[PDB]
Amino acid sequence: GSHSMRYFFTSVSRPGRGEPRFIAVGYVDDTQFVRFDSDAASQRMEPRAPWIEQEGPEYWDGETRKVKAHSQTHRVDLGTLRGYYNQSEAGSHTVQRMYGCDVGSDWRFLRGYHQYAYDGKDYIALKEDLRSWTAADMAAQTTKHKWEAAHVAEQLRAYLEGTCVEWLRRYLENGKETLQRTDAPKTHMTHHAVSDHEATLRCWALSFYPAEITLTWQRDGEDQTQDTELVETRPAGDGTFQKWAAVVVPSGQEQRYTCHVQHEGLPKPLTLRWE
Amino acid sequence: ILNAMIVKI
Amino acid sequence: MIQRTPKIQVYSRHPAENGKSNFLNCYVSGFHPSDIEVDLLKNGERIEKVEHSDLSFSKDWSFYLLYYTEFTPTEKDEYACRVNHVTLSQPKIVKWDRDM
Ligand SMILES: [Mg+2]
Ligand SMILES: [Mg+2]
Repeated sequence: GSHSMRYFFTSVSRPGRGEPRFIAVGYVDDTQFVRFDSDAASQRMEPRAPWIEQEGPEYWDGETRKVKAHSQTHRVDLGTLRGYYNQSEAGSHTVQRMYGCDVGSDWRFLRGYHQYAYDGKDYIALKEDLRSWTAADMAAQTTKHKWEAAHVAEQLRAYLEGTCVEWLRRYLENGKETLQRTDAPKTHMTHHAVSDHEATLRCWALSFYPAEITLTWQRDGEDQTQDTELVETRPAGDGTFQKWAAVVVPSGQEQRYTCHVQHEGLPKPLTLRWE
Repeated sequence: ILNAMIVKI
Repeated sequence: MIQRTPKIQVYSRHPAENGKSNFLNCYVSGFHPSDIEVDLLKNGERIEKVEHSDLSFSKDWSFYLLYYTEFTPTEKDEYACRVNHVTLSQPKIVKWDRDM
């Protein structure tokens, strides 16, 4: 199928407590493969998947140099943004950055992205054409103008269309056992009385990969949203994911409801019924 | 791998 | 500035059976800002040997973390996750519901 490589960076100012926190993590699809944490002992980019551990010392030396460069830019950015919004030195603020590339089933470039956020909301993003920028407010228009005048997008587009795709293909090959896999959900349903008039039906999906899944409830075939409770898809901790969805139903009408499971590991979608 | 150029705001 | 309150789920890695070793998970997601305290509790007392994932975030910029510890469930031991965050007036304790 299609695949992605994404890097996630979080920078948090610590007023009166010294240097900002900086955390970088890299993913291929839903699998993490590297990390850097400013507060950890190594001060190096570190492996977090078996298939990246085989990269040699030039890899780890270069990624450590580059992730430190990312850290240094984010440290200056916090001060710049505090100025742009005329904020006091007393409060903590957050910068987040995400960039990466998608490839299709042919492993050819599909799309690239680079998004930046300040205090939890969009600040500036690269447009889908990878040639100019979308500013979220008037302060970010200052950055848009500066980055467009300086042609910043050109080097980034070359990275997203080139380097990013080439190294994603390398990782997919080297980690094929882990990354080129689908684990279909293991499914079941539980029943619990709520009162002498109502019962909870809970549809479960366990041990699946990748994380994308859809659980939906129907009554007599009609989509059901009245009472549907859905939890966020969650990690099991072994490389797979879990999710459930529940409906509260009148006692004795259980057989009218069906739970429908869609996942790329399933040849056909599943339908579960309390019976 | 990471991008090698990271321009400041 | 935006604040987002954490969503908290407490659950085992594998279907739980008394006497079989397993992992106990506390998944905290959808929160902002990133400062958060998460403890796993055994009969009300914090568990020391707890690991956690590297901070990352979702498409809406909200953060998520997994805290986890190796454990062997029993009939009598009660587990919980305690979370503190700026959006919480008091620390929030979510019990591990073994019957879902
Ligand atoms: Mg140019
Ligand atoms: Mg997401």
